[PDB]
Amino acid sequence: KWPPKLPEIQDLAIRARVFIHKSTIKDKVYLSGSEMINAHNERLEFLGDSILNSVMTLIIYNKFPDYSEGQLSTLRMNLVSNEQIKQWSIMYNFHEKLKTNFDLKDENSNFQNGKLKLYADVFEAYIGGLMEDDPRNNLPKIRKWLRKLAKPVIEEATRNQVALEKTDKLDMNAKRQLYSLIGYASLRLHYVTVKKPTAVDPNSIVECRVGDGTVLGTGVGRNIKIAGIRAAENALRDKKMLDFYAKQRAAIPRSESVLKD
Amino acid sequence: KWPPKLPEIQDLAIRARVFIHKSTIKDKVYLSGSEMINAHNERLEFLGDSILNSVMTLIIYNKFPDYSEGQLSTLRMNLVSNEQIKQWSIMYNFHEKLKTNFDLKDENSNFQNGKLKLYADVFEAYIGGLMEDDPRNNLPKIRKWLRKLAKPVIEEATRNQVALEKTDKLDMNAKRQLYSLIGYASLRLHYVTVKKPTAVDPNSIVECRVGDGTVLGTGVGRNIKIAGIRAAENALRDKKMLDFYAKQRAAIPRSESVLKD
Amino acid sequence: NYKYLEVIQLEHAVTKLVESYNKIIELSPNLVAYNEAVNNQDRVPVQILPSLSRYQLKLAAELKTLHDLKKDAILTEITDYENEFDTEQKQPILQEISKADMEKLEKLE
Amino acid sequence: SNYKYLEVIQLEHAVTKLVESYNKIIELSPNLVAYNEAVNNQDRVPVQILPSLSRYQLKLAAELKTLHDLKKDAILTEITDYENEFDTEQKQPILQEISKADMEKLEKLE
Amino acid sequence: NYKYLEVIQLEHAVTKLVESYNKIIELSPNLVAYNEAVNNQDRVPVQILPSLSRYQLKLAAELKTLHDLKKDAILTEITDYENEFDTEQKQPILQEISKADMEKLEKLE
Amino acid sequence: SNYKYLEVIQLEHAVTKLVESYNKIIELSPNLVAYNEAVNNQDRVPVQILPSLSRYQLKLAAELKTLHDLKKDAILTEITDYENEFDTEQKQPILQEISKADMEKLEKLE
RNA sequence: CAUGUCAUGUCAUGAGUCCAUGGCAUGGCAUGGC
RNA sequence: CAUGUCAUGUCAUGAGUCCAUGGCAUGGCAUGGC
Ligand SMILES: [Mg+2]
Ligand SMILES: [Mg+2]
Ligand SMILES: [Mg+2]
Ligand SMILES: [Mg+2]
Ligand SMILES: [Mg+2]
Ligand SMILES: [Mg+2]
Ligand SMILES: [Mg+2]
Ligand SMILES: [Mg+2]
Repeated sequence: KWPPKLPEIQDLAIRARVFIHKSTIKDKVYLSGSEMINAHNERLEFLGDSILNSVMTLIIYNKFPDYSEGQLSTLRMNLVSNEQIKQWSIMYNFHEKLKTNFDLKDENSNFQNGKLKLYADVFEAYIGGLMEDDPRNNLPKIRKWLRKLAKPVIEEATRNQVALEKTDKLDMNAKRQLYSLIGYASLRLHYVTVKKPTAVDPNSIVECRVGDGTVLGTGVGRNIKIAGIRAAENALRDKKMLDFYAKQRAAIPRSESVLKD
Repeated sequence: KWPPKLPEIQDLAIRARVFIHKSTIKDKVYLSGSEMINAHNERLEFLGDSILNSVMTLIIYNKFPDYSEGQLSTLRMNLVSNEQIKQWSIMYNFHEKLKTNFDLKDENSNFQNGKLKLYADVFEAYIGGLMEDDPRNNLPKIRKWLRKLAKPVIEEATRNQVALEKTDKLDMNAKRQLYSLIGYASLRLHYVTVKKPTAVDPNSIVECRVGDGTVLGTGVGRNIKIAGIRAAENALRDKKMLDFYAKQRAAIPRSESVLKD
Repeated sequence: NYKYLEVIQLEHAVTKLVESYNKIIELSPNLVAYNEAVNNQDRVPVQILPSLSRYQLKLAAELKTLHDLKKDAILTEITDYENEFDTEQKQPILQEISKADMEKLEKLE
Repeated sequence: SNYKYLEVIQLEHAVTKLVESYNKIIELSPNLVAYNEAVNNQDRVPVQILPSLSRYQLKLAAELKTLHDLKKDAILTEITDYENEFDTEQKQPILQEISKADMEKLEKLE
Repeated sequence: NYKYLEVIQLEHAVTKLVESYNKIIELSPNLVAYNEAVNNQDRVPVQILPSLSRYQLKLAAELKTLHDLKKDAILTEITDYENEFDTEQKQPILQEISKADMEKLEKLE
Repeated sequence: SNYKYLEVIQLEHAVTKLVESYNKIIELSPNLVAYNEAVNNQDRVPVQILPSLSRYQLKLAAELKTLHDLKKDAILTEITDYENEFDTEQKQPILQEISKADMEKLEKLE
């Protein structure tokens, strides 16, 4: 059942080419540049990359009709990356099948301590191989095959990634809604960002505070705007706090409350 | 005859969406985030981009079977760029058809002094529109249409761009061939790079010199390795020079010529 | 019971409720116009097209339709409510049965 | 022509505010029993709500909540659930309106 | 006439020419083996597959084939040439007609 | 097994050197007339080429150029133009070899 | 996705080689496109 | 291809508004993927 059944390449000459690394042919001096290019897999990898991104895009585009472009882009990033497809490649043992001029073994070699992008390339090259062999009918077999591979990756990503966290059910007017109920000019009701999103921590934390420093709410999200909203929603859920400040505003003369001081 | 006939979008609702810029809908506060995303063209542009790159890749891949990945990549760069597709978009008057919340006119506006990437986006969005409307049969109409658009761009690019300059007919052994005929250790036969390729000037110039500084040849290419070869080929075409140095080597004792001094 | 926070929201909600219906009745045409647009969308301007794919315009049209006829029912009494209301009059003033008020009193004891 | 764009936005916003308004009424408002209690004994209720009790809104909210505790929300129930039942292609009115009167309205314009 | 530069290339070219044929005849099998491989390519190792799409291996096989038979013709005389050559012998030593040498002499005057 | 990979490369290189060698001969070498002139009067020719004239190569190059000025390049003509006439699928020998002897070679191995 | 330019390692290339020229891998720096 | 974070301009949003909150455009800086 797993992994998904690998689409077969009918042409034997093509099936061999995807596994030929340039180190094998590029060192043969009697070959013309053209003959070299038709020998190794570099063209297939190049083509395979565009195909990969093409059908991955179509997969997620249809599966998530309400996703924005930033979410479709972020999700695709997980599917088409070299790190991801390298692991799929190892899964199919492309891996050992690859023909190089050097040692893939021997852990003391610099190769093993690198990013092994070579193992990603052979996956794209295999896809490209299918497209040269039989462009028509191997294309849908690529979709159906890459759908199956993507499913577990999509599941984990949409769950555990902040960028993909659903922003619906959120109240965009929550900040104004809060100010309406409680805030007045001299209250100095504001929002401070305690944590800005980074690569290491793609989270934002914003606190909703009043003038004296009292924190009415806290929120977390993909960015300051989203976090600030959640902070407002956090404060809006506490009725005793709101009713306190709502009453507090009523006790302030309209004379005083409209100023900032 | 020109421009190529624009593929028509049957669905009227979709045909309208490609021309709706987010500034139109995103400011409407009564709309849910989902309703917004289904309103403007951002998803269509996102999808349209991958389609564009997909069929452009297939076009040049087949048209240039002997091109390397670096050449297929460099060529594609000319076809799929925002600067290129912006001009195609203006050509079809997407342009004025676009619906924004601001003034597209009024040259004193900051918009006109920018990169007008907005005009590129609507082209991709139109492509994406065709794919949602009728994915099956509008796809080949996209190839046939983008083939026609690409033809003049491909023609100019393969001619006037150094990266795309054909490297066949070149002699990869030319440098060794030269040393064989003339060079000896004490001749100090070498190559100096007078000009390294840059963004402003993607040319490399290398001179083939001997020990005393005499220049036997000069060459130009996409990089030091290619230029150096042409410099060798330049020196190899002059027989009187070669025959002079070939004779010169014979007049040197094998005792002396094998050292570097 | 009856928090201040609940009260300022209720007054704003009821107010906005009434203004909203008035604006709809005023601005919206009936279903005849809405059905004219939705049937053949050619002549209809490009900017309004996405609206036809959303519920708001149709619902607006149907409410104006209910208004062109009788059977606004609850909706009419709501607008006129502000004028009919009096402090010392303890009557409900709506179309609801007075006997149902009796049972709800007993229920909440 | 008909259906100006600027008017469409005002309409769409108005309809949205209408629905959001009714929902918040049902949510926050108690029934006429709770209202009648508060308005009758005002010595118990918090001082801040006194001017509010003297105005039409709270009573109107309590009565709409009352119709909701009962049946005969009528139009109101349809309107809140309207967003769901809306399909991009439906030529039917979906409300309690007689379609026969829809025809009599047709030639009236003509 | 006869530049030094031309002469060092000619000696290297002729030398490499002879070595090349010897290496081919030695290493290459005949067409029977080459036709065995090219017909069913399954058993044939993956590394050699691209070679079968290039001319070199077939030409090598055919030359070894011509060698397994008679009719090496020119090719045999070329290898043996080094041994047959003598300084004071002015004969051409090849299969070409001596009368054709006469006409070429006259032509180049 | 048959057809070792390391041997294939040596072969392919050898065949390539073979063709490149013959072409450079035809290009650079004059005919037997020019050779016979130089070898006969060596007082005229440049001093550097004298040891070269005493060795087999120059004569062999001159005679191959001679066969080229004439016809009867024979095998040699076929070999240089071989690269062109090669098609990925051809089961035919393409040379002057009799296909009848191709059969007699077949069962010889067997 | 490619390009340019270096450092190291390794494998090759060439015909005067104590010389000369390249392929790959790893790691920098830089460029260009999506 | 998107993301994050700012500056300016402009258009909007909200119910105590001398207050508060957003959309877009242009221009920086930064991140991530191909
Ligand atoms: Mg590659
Ligand atoms: Mg890739
Ligand atoms: Mg790749
Ligand atoms: Mg976009
Ligand atoms: Mg794009
Ligand atoms: Mg784009
Ligand atoms: Mg590097
Ligand atoms: Mg910016």
